[PDB]
Amino acid sequence: QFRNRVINTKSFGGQCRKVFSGDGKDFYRLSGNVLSYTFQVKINNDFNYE
Amino acid sequence: NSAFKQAIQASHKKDSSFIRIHKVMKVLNFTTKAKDLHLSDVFLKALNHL
Repeated sequence: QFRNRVINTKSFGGQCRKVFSGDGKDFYRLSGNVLSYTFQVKINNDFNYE
Repeated sequence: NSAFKQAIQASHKKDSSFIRIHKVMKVLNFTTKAKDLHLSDVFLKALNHL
């Protein structure tokens, strides 16, 4: 199970670290700490009918 | 007097189909500048704390 909030992932550190998500097509502000946050999609489909 | 009739028919039908597709579409390419690259602030920090 995922448990409760441990890291402050919205600590911006005074930076204006915009990222454009091509997926959501919107500008988002990353926290100062996060090493990367990226939006490339992967879609991984198993059908198995018998 | 005796009469005998027998008719037997059997059919076995076997079918298999296989398709593998592997498209790789490039839409963009880049070259990074050789010199005076602008390091990621978080990377610049990580280096400064070494």
